[PDB]
Amino acid sequence: TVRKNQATLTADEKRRFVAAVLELKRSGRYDEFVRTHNEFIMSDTDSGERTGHRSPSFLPWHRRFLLDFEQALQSVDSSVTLPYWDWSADRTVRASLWAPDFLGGTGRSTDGRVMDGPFAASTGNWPINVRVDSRTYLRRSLGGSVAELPTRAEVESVLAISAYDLPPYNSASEGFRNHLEGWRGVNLHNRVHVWVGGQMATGVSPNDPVFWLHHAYVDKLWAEWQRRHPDSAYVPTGGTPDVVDLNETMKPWNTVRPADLLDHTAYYTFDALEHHHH
Amino acid sequence: PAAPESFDEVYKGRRIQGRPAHEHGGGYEVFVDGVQLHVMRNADGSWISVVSQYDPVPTPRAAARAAVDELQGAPLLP
Ligand SMILES: [Cu+2]
Ligand SMILES: [Cu+2]
Repeated sequence: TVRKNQATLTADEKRRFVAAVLELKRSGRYDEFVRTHNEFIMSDTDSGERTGHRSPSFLPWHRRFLLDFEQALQSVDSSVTLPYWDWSADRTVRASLWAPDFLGGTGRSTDGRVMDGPFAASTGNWPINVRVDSRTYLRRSLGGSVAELPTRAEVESVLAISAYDLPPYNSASEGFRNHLEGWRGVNLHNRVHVWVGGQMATGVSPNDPVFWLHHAYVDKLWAEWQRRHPDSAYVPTGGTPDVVDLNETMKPWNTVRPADLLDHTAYYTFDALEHHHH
Repeated sequence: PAAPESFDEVYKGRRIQGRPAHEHGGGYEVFVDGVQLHVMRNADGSWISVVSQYDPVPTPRAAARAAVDELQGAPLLP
C-alpha cells in the first residue's frame, strides 16, 4: 500500500478512487463511517472521556479510522489506496483536487451547493444521509470562513515541537498534537476544515470525500514529526484518567492501542517521506 | 466553571434559546426553533457546536447564531 499525494494521481487512479468511494456510498457502507465519526466528535470532551479528538489519541485514532476506510475501499477495488491532500502546497481553489474529474469545486453562493464533479447532488450519486439539518446536498465554501490554508512554514513550525503532547492532554495543551489538531497556535487541522466549509466544517465532516484526503495528510504530518523526532514518542504512558494512555485500547474497536499504530509502515508507506535528518 | 446565563431571542427569523442543563452529557443546552443543537464547551471557555465544529466561538448564544447563519433557513434535525 502506497499512499500518494492527490496531485500526483493518474487519470486512471482518480477514476478508480472516485468509483470505489461512490460504491461504498451506494452500498450503505460509507454513511456508517460518517456516523461513527459524528458519534465520537460529539462525545470527545475536554473535561471528560476523549478519544478521537482533543486528546493525544487524536492521531492514532484517526490512523485506525482511515485504515478501516482504506480497507473498505480495497474490498471494492484492491488497487485503490487513500491519497493525501498537502494543503500547504495545493492551496488554491484552482488546484486539480477541486476539478470536476476529482472532487468537484466550491459551492455556489446562494446555498453553498456543489455543482460539479462526481459528488454533486445533481448526479444522484451522493446523497447526504447522515446529517444535522434538512439539506441533503453536498455543500462547500472554499476559502469562505477563513482566508488561507496553512503554509509549509507554519507546518514546519509545528513539526519542530518536540513534545508529542502535554498535560492536560486536551484542547488547552501545548505540544505537537494540539498544534497539529489546531486548538492552539497557528492552527493546521481545524483551520482546513473551516476553509473547506459546508459539511466539512461540521460534526458530519466525512460527508465530503475530501475528509479522507485531509486526514491522510494530517497522518503523514505525524509520520514526518516522528522522523524529525525519533527520540520523542507518544504520551501519556500510563494512569491518565479519561485519556487513552500508550498501552490502553481505543474505542470503538477496542482491539488496538496507540502503541499498535505508531509505526505506519506495518500497514502502508508514503510516496515520499524523508528519512530522519539535520 | 459557572454555567452561562440562559438566553432567548429571535435571530434571522428563528428562535434561539439556551439554558444550563451518542454525545457528551451536556452541561448547557441550545435550541433552534425548539430543536436541540448539540454544543460543547472548550477548555478555554469558548464553545463549538455540531453545525460549526472546528471554529470556536465565545458563548453559547454565539454558537446558536453561527448555527442559524450556516443553516440558511434549514430546519435542524434532532
Ligand atoms: Cu478532522
Ligand atoms: Cu538525529
